[PDB]
Amino acid sequence: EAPNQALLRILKETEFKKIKVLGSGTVYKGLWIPEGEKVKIPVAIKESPKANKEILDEAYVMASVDNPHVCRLLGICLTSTVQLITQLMPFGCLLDYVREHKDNIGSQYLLNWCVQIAKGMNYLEDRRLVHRDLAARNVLVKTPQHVKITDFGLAKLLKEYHAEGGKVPIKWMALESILHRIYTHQSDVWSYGVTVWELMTFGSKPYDGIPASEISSILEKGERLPQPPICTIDVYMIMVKCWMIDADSRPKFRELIIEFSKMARDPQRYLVIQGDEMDDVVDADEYL
Ligand SMILES: *CCC(=O)N1CCCC[C@@H](n2c(NC(=O)c3cccc(C(F)(F)F)c3)nc3cccc(C)c32)C1
Repeated sequence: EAPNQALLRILKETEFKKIKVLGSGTVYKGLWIPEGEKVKIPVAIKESPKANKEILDEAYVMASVDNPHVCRLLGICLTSTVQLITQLMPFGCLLDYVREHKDNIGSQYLLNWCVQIAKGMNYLEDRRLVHRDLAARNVLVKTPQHVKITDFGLAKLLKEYHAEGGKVPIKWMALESILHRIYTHQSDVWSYGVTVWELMTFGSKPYDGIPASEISSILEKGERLPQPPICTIDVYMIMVKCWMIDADSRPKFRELIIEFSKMARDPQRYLVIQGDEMDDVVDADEYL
C-alpha cells in the first residue's frame, strides 16, 4: 500500500469565469485563468455537510487518477458550495451524443469508443479502483475521437467491496452486486457490457419497460439484453461474455482492449450500418 502523493490544487474563485449552465448536481461552463500565466483553460465547474463530504471523496479519487481516458481534476474551489473544477468536455456525455447523432455515427467511431473505455477501465483496475457506476451517461466526449470515463462518486478503492444500502443502478449491475452487494473489477466488466450495448443500440434503454425489482430474477432465469441489429455475432459474443454468471469467466479489460482493437482495424467486418462508408486558450490536457 503505496503513499498517494497526488496534489490537491485549491483554486481562487477570482481565477475563473462562469460562462453558462450546462445541466442540472449543477454543472457550469467556464474559463480558468491561472494568474499571470497567460493561458485560459476551458473548464466544467460542478457546484449541507453531507454534500461536502461526498464531493470531497470524489475530488480525492479524481485527484489520484491521471490517464487519457479518465476524467481530469484540475482543482477545487472552497466556497460554501464547494466546486469541483475539471476539463470541459464540449460534446457532453456519450449517451446523449449517440442519441443525437445516430445517423452519422460509423462503426469506426463505435469500436474505438469501446477501445478507449476499456483502456480507461483497465487503468482504474491498475490503480485498484472499482468504478461501480460505469454507463454511457458517465462517459464524456472531449472530441468525437476521444472519450473519458467520469463520475467517481460511487467509486471505491481496494478483492471485493461490501456496500451499504444506498441507491444503485440495477440495470448496469452485475448479478453478484444486485444480490450480495459485492463489487469487483469483474462486476465493472458487466457494466462495460451494458455500456457497449447502450452504444451499439445508439442509446436504447436497457430492459426498457421493466422495473428494477424484476431484473434480478430475469438474469437468474438466463435472460440477457438482445443482440443489437448492427452487431455481428463477434461483437455480441463479447457483450454476452461480460454477462457470465461466473465473474472470472468474464473478460478482463486488457483483453477487451485487444479484441476491440483487432475489430477496429476492419470495422465494417464487425458492425453493419447502412451508409457507413480567445488567443491564449489551452486545452487542460496540455496544461501540466
Ligand atoms: C448525459 C448528460 C450530459 O450530457 N452531461 C452530464 C451533465 C451535464 C453536463 C453536460 N455537458 C458537459 N459536461 C462536462 O464538460 C463535464 C466535465 C467533467 C465532469 C462533468 C460532470 F460529470 F461532473 F458532470 C461534466 N459539457 C457540455 C458541452 C455541451 C453540452 C453539454 C450538455 C455538456 C454533459
